[PDB]
Amino acid sequence: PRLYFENRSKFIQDQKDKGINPYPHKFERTISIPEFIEKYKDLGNGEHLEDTILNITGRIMRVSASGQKLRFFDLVGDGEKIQVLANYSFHNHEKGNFAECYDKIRRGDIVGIVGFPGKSKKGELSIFPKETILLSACLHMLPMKGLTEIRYRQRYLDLLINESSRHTFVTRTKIINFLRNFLNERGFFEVETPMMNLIAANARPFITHHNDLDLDLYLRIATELPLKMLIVGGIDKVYEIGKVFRNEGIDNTHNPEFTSCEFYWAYADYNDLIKWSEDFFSQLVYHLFGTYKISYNKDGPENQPIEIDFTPPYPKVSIVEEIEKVTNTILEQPFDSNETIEKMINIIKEHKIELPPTAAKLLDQLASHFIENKYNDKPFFIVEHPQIMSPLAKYHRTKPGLTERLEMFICGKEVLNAYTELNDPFKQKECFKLAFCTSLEYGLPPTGGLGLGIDRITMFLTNKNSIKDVILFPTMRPA
Amino acid sequence: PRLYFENRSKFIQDQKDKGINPYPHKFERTISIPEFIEKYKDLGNGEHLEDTILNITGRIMRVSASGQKLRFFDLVGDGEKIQVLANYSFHNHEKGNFAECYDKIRRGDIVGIVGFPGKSKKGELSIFPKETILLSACLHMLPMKYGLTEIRYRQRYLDLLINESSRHTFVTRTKIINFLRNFLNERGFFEVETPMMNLIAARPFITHHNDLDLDLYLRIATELPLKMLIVGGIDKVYEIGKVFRNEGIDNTHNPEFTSCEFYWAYADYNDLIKWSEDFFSQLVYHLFGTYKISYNKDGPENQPIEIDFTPPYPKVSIVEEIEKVTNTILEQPFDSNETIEKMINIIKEHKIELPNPPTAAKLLDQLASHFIENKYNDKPFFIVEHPQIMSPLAKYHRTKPGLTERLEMFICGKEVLNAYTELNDPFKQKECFKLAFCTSLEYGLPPTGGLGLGIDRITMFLTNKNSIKDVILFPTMRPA
Ligand SMILES: O=C(NCC1(O)CCCCC1)c1cc(=O)c2cc(F)ccc2o1
Ligand SMILES: O=C(NCC1(O)CCCCC1)c1cc(=O)c2cc(F)ccc2o1
Repeated sequence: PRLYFENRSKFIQDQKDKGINPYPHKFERTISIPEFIEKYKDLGNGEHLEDTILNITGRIMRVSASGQKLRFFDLVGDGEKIQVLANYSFHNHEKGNFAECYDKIRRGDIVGIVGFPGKSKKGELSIFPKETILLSACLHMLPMKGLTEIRYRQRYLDLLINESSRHTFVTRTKIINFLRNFLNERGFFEVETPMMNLIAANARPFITHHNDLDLDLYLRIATELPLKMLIVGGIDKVYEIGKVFRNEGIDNTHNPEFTSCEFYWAYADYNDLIKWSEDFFSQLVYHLFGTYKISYNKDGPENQPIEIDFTPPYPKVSIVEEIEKVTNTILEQPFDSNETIEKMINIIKEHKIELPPTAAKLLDQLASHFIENKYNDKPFFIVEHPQIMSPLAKYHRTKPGLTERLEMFICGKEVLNAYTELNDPFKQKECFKLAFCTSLEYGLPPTGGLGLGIDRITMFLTNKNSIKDVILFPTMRPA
Repeated sequence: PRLYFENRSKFIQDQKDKGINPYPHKFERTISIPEFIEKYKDLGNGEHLEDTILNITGRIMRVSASGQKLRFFDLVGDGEKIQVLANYSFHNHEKGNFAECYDKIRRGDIVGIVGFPGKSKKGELSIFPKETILLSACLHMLPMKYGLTEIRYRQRYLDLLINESSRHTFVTRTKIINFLRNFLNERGFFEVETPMMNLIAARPFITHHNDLDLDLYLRIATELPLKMLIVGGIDKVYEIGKVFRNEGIDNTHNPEFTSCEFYWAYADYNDLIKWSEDFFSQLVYHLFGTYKISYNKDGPENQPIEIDFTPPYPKVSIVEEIEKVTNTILEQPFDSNETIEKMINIIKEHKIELPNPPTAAKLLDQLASHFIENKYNDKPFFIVEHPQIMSPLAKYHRTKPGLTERLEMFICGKEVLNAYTELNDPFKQKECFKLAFCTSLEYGLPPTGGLGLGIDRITMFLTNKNSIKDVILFPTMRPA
């Protein structure tokens, strides 16, 4: 129990009193474990290269049979594993006693080995030490291959023991890399805009204060506004990948701090944004898996997974038209009038459903219950949202009251939102009773903008049900 | 003035009253201005390709005429410029009246042109419109070329449109970050993201977390969680992102700035030195094709100096050098009342500003600033082997008691890099003798070398800027 730790702390001081440095300054290694494996995987059974002296390091993860003349361990590094074969025959007795030296070693210890490569008869690829030094001791018992809420609080344990953990976060990094190259290859320019600004939200802000300036500041909820200024400033294709903050409640698809990508693209229109969306997701998926088809456990690991097919193109569903269809209602314009409002409220009551109650929020609520689960076997776009839901989007060119907006869902979760910008400042409602507006007065070209939720995307592409599973150190009740 | 705006705004209304939308939905362009230049670069003077029709867009930055049947404009896009030559005979008269189609256009307007490519007689790459259309009006008067203060930092789009060099500055910023990302990734480093806010706490920003009812601290650095990933076996790890300091603001300090930190398992002191020398020499050669650059340290109105990034760079041992040049031994512990008074005395005698509070770390740092940092402007250099009291997370020097294996790089007296072997013995961890990170070490951190870079400051030196506000797109300021 806690006795383990204390005995191990005593070991550490004992070694020091005997003149052994259990945390040495430097150990020069000549080869990594993955490099070892790639270079020596093709030796014959029992084959041996005693003339090849190597320096290797790793974490002991298994302490096997004692055996007085033959010691066996597992040694891991960079998510890969080899065996350690300590044979009294090859041991350098000048540096210490064989049994004494290998007896001190416990699971989790990081070690530095000087030896040669080979396979055991049985066929196991091994490093054969002449000499083994402790580089950093593990003072606690590591959990074995069962593990609870400790994944999140001690992510390093999760990474060490759960093989799927490293895969998840490596996939995360590959996704962000892919997106960055994808955008760069299309001529896009990456910038950084402030994390701290002077505006609240409409989604509730983190607030802080710089005391030299005596100034309250707000963490950004999005990177929208200053990216659009850069478009005005002449940077015609422009983007940013980074954290945004929404001071809201936490759940499986919501974390208050999360990673977005937003881009703006001068002279792009609706179908460009659609095509960018379909090209991005299909190629990203193929890049990672070698197919457009993936398996996802929407309803947890204990239940059957479903297949999500990312083969383009993806379905497009007009929000109003589809609400009308499934509810057998006609939602007459403007969706403002308290008739249409009344109508939407009545739909809401009849079908359970909570609804404050407003024209835009009623529409959002109706869309949640009736549309956002239309497809689970493919991604799809909900498109042509009403202007009242979409104050920043350019008007639809043929359908009265609608916009050129598109919103992509995967298993009923929004991972993307895009639209053509409303660039006429005289049609822009917030410029009626009015920094953004001043931008538009200098001339914003026709521009398409798009945002991606990086964490939700990663969830789907790594088979996770909870956003906390794709964030290395999610913020938690200290408990 | 305000009149120009009011008049330009009535103009919009007037255009609409005539069936003309001044903010049309779409214009399909077929070529960008930079693509146009690359492709038609080699035309002869006066050569036209009347049969190539193209759709092009951009922003009008110059208006002039040669009578009423010949109009001349500068069109700019993606930082590059071509001429617009509207000739009466080439106009598509069916589409509208030539004079009143071109009379309306003003400096700042974004336009869509249908036309053919060619060079003017004088040799200027030009688009010759058949048809020219407003896509978005500029209702205000743009400041003239050479006439742009502090508007630059708020309304950065004005700065980007009027001052050619500012675009170049920020392009160079991005190239710098791209080089670093590639430099690390090619060496097997793995990029991650760690929390922007933590429970533990430089002087920090504070923010209230609504859902958990906590008051949290915005990160001042990414050190701790990156090291925990080392423990977790990600043996080469890094992060490029924002950190926040609730401190001062000046030419080298902004409340949020961009750092790169990495941790490198099994790396030592001279791995980090060689890394720094490789990185800076190669980054500079990549941007300039030489290791030497010009830098206006004392402002643009004075002569610049030359900074030579040719490796290796000098290493100066801080304590030894302070002692030497002040002919005064600093007896360990540097913490003692006696050595602190000794340091305060040296500071008093030399009329050097006393730090507040006058802790041993701050005294030593001030001493380094006054007696060492200033003397190497012609080259980057390292101050090394800092006392443990200055560097509580650094590993003990193998051979010099009291010191560490730390290195910190200066360019023209300004810190841009700080690196060291990590102390990994949890029993030598001063602040683990009274113990989330302390716990981490108990699971075993391998010997490790870590390093941080100050991306903004580096950009300043490589873009010849004296202020950090000129290398951040929106540096943080009062509303005024
Ligand atoms: O990935 C998300 N959303 C898709 C998207 O709206 C992001 C912005 C660019 C467009 C796509 C997402 C993840 C969250 O953890 C979250 C937490 C909140 F408190 C509120 C909203 C949130 O949203
Ligand atoms: O670039 C800087 N420093 C180099 C470095 O210390 C960064 C951390 C990794 C090591 C290198 C730097 C830039 C700032 O704007 C700044 C603002 C503050 F209020 C306080 C300190 C600041 O520091």
